[PDB]
Amino acid sequence: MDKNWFSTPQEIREGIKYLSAHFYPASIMDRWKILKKLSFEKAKIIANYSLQQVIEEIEHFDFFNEYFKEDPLTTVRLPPSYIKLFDGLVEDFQSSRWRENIATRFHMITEGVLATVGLKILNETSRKYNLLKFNEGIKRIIEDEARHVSFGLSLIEDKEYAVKRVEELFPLAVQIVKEGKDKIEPLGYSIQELVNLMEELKKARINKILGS
Ligand SMILES: [Fe+3]
Repeated sequence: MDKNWFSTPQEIREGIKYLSAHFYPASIMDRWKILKKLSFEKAKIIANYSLQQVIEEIEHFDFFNEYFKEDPLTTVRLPPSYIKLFDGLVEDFQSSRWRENIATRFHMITEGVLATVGLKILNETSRKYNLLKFNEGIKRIIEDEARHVSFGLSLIEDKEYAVKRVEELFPLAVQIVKEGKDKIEPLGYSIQELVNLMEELKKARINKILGS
């Protein structure tokens, strides 16, 4: 953990922890214990970059768990729409069209819209407050996530179904960010500007799906 963490203002620490808990939802992650088995199972089936992705996701969890040893994320309540998103992912893993369902809910919406916004805020904020190890860790996750999203594009075959999925799930994504208003605004961000960015990201991911 960075040695200047506690000299960071409290509202800034609270906001960073709130956003970090979206990547590492320590207060409620036992709810979705089953995702470990399901993700391993599916990755062993596809057996390409999917196995590297699952390892990378574990590495991301480990980064947050190690960083926040001394200021744990168990204090953070996740919003209701976030809980819905991940309940849905468990269903998707168990579904018939699991490859396309996961690729849209997780790679496109979760990694390619929500995480993109959360990581932007974490990067910018940790830079501003000179949290150097944290910032480098977020830059590493950003790099990884770019490959995660590219991989997800490769899992999509039915372009029309995937676009419609993105469109259907986007409003849930928006609700997650709006639900975080009180924790995010103290970091100096406009919720409207963040939702505007989300709309542009949605369009970009859809464009890439249609261009494959
Ligand atoms: Fe990822």
